[PDB]
Amino acid sequence: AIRKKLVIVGDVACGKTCLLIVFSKDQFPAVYVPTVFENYVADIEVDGKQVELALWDTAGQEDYDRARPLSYPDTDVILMCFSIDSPDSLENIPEKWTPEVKHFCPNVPIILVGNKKDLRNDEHTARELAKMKQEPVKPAEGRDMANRIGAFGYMECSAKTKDGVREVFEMATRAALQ
Ligand SMILES: Nc1nc2c(ncn2[C@@H]2O[C@H](COP(=O)(O)OP(=O)(O)O)[C@@H](O)[C@H]2O)c(=O)[nH]1
Repeated sequence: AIRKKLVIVGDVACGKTCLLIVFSKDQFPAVYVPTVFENYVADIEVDGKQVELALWDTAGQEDYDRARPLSYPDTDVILMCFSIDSPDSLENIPEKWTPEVKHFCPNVPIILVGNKKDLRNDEHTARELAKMKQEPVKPAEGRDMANRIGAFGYMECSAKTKDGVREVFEMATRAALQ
């Protein structure tokens, strides 16, 4: 049995938990999905191989700088997230999450994930961000940040529409494998 530890990080409310929830619910046979993910085993199949993905969610620990890192030992792949409706969450990628992850998880592959891609085209999130003189993150910006931080790859998804969720985990699994 091949088991890979996956830790997901990113700012508060950037969609980390909902991303795990949508993925866990896509499993078959259908299982009951809890609200917390700490060493939560998800069985996935990518390229014909059965893989056990142990999920670790740092949601609720974004401000526990000394406690949060205890979850990093022996991580096989990192899902570093930001929200497309929040350029502030993207700016924290190089300023907070990358230095931390690279320190505690050296040479561990990182998948830069842009959550809430369904909000990019939302008129309400466009107005709220305009008040702060901001606008949704463009695909190009995400791809550039991925290159800058040396991520294995960049993926966009939406936990709400489920678009791109499957692909995020397939890429994370391949990275953990290779
Ligand atoms: N529109 C939209 N809202 C989302 C999406 N994913 C999460 N959210 C919402 O964002 C809020 C916080 O994200 P959540 O995943 O619950 O927690 P986090 O662990 O702090 O990222 C909640 O109100 C969610 O319903 C998404 O793909 N699209």
